[PDB]
Amino acid sequence: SDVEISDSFEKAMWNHVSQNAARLTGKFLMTEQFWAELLQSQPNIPIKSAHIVLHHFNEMMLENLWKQAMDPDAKLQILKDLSVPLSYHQRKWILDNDRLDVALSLDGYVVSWDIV
Amino acid sequence: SDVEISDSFEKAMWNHVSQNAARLTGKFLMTEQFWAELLQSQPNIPIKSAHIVLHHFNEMMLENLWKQAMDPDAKLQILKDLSVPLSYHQRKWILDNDRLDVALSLDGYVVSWDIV
Ligand SMILES: [Co+2]
Ligand SMILES: [Co+2]
Repeated sequence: SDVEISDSFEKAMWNHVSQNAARLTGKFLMTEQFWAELLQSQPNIPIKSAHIVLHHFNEMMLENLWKQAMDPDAKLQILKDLSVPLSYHQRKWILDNDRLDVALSLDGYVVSWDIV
Repeated sequence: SDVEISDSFEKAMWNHVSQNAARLTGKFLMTEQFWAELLQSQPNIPIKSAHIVLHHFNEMMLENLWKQAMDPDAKLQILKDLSVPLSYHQRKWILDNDRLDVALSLDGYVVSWDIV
């Protein structure tokens, strides 16, 4: 997989996730069409492939979902749906920043969360 | 593929083929390295995939190689190496513009060419 995504396009992808946090389930976030919506948004892009953008998100950006400045309820619900584990460091980061105590399963999967 | 190549990038791909015609065999044109060399030339491209570019050239641009403003010898040598058949119309176009009479086999494959 020889794919090179620019940092500006990564930022655009994170903004595309954040603005649609209210309507993003886990399954929809991983569909090519959700990213094709981002590709359709900006013309003057020489190469547009929703398949490639989705692969880049799944391979290089999903791990960084916790650190993202978006709605914390939507973020954690996505982390639960896709079964993305939170480490101790990421869990305490979420507590100290998004002000949420996350109840995790044994494997580290997001099970629930409480406020402050 | 869900790939959308801008017309400017297609023109850039043809220019990349034409200006490298002196170093273009049949195999090298169909290598991901050649299109990766194209992609490395222009930064500020948000999405770079040599695999995607090679697929697009092979599926949407190799059919139109005959009419390209390109070195005639290298053009015909590529058409021969890749066993790309020439129709009668394209044959006469090559005759009338590149001034080359092309000897083709029964299947339409380029066998040789001579001056007019
Ligand atoms: Co794939
Ligand atoms: Co392939």
